[PDB]
Amino acid sequence: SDLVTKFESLIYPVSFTKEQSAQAAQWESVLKSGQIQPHLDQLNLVLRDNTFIVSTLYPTSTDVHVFEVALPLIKDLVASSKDVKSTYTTYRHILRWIDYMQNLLEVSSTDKLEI
Repeated sequence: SDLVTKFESLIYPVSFTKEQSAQAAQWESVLKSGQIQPHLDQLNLVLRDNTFIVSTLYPTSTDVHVFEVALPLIKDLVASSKDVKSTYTTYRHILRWIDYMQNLLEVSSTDKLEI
């Protein structure tokens, strides 16, 4: 009970690399500084070639944390978009991952995005 909360407060899969670790820290830093928007293009390029943000076989808390910020942001960019198709084309790989993550996390009708 005490043990468990302590356990789950411990350290990331054991095959996690130094690079995966640094990239998780880096995204957490962009989240903390509120710079996800100027990092969207990069997020999109990462997801082009990687199923999940830090190249895992399952989503990590890094996926979840970035998603919380990126979902309403992308929803907003579509809303404000001068041409929606151009917007969809510009963030294809984020949209793919948004579709995955919002289903995984059983997201609300009304906060969910189209697709």
